[PDB]
Amino acid sequence: MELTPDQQTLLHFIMDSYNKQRMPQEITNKILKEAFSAEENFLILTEMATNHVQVLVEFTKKLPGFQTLDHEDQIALLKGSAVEAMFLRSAEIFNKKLPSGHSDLLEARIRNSGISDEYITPMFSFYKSIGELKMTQEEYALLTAIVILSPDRQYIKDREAVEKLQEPLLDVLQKLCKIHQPENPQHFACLLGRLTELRTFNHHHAEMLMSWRVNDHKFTPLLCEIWDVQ
Amino acid sequence: KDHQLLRYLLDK
Ligand SMILES: COc1ccc(-c2nc3ccccc3n2[C@H](C(=O)Nc2c(C)cccc2C)C2CCCCC2)c(OC)c1
Repeated sequence: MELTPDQQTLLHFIMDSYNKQRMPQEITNKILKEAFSAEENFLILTEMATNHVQVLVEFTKKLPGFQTLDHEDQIALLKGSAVEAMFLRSAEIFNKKLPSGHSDLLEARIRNSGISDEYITPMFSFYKSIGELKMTQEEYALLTAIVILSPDRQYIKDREAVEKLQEPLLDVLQKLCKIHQPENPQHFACLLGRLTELRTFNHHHAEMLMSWRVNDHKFTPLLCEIWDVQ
Repeated sequence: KDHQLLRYLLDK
């Protein structure tokens, strides 16, 4: 039911930390302004992803109790969640309301960005499923935090310590789903359902990057560490 | 050295 004073504090703190990200307009204005080559689009992708990972590390460090975790587990959580968080943020940006015709042009411009056909349908299928859930900013923020604090990540030594940090975020999100969408009592389950779909992008992320219609696939040293490319 | 940049950003 209603959020407690502790949960409201948690929610507002996660919101402020989440709001430090690059604005959706910065990305969409660039894409909608003019059509770029596959080469220019690969560079836009690479800089967007480098800024995303940097901001993600800062958001992750502020997560209550994250700094108390074992340093090797901290690296394993960051590495295991970076691609999923990126796709969750791109899904949020894709679904931000824009003037008439803009979302159709944005979709067509992403389709002709240089990415291989094979990866277009599962990516847009996920974006449209996120869109139908009519998620609030708070839901995206909490869901990102939950993705990062996933105990079921590979190489996690102490799963229980991670579970203790994720549980209060799941409790807040569940209350928010019951408050935002009382007509749909399947909303919380629906949201956790989307998280299971996010994980599939992890498997073929390297191939969707390498299949980009460019001659050279240049990645930054930070991207190489987090994406296991080069 | 496997996650050198990541370890650095995490510690800082
Ligand atoms: C691996 O293959 C792709 C292909 C396309 C996208 C993608 N889906 C988008 C949906 C809405 C808006 C922009 C969208 N992007 C790109 C983008 O910037 N993603 C992004 C990143 C990288 C970090 C933070 C935040 C975002 C949005 C544009 C990169 C330049 C060419 C056109 C796509 C993608 O994102 C995960 C991965």
